[PDB]
Amino acid sequence: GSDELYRQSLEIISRYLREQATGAKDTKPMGRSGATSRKALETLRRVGDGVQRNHETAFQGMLRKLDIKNEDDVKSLSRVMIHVFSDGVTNWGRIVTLISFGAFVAKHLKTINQESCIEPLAESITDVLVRTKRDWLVKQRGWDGFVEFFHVEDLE
Amino acid sequence: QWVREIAAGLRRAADDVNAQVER
Ligand SMILES: [Zn+2]
Ligand SMILES: [Zn+2]
Ligand SMILES: [Zn+2]
Ligand SMILES: [Zn+2]
Repeated sequence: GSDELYRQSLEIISRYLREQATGAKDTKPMGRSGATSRKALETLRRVGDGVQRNHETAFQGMLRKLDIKNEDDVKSLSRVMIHVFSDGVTNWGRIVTLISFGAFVAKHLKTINQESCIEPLAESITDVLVRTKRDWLVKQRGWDGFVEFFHVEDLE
Repeated sequence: QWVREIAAGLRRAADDVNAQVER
């Protein structure tokens, strides 16, 4: 059919959010463009987890403002993501931060209700990221650029 | 305004991430 970037993006983001909220790995290895997707998810695990560790108290403050002012967290999160990019600056650091915060929201939703699904949150994040930054993502080689940007090439 | 305040904090976090990469 069509739109491999959207599919691939949604699979990487859905699984990361699903792992974080539940604490379990999907197993279910690969499918379609697995090698890039496998390395992107592992990069997202390393960086995503680190961002949430390093800015945990800040995320709690954002979460509180998110809950109090408006009803739906997924709709509200979309407003935030658009505003984040409203200055016209786009880079992988911002993209990974938004995904990391989405994972934070996903945990929060599973705590207030254990049966909540993560798909609406993930597809909404993927919607913002793919639609609004389609050509930019393509220019960075999609998730291959994401992997490399966050890949440390010399430990020394 | 709540949207700006949240976006501002994410931008600061993202800038932190970018500074880490090229160090
Ligand atoms: Zn909430
Ligand atoms: Zn590399
Ligand atoms: Zn603003
Ligand atoms: Zn940081």
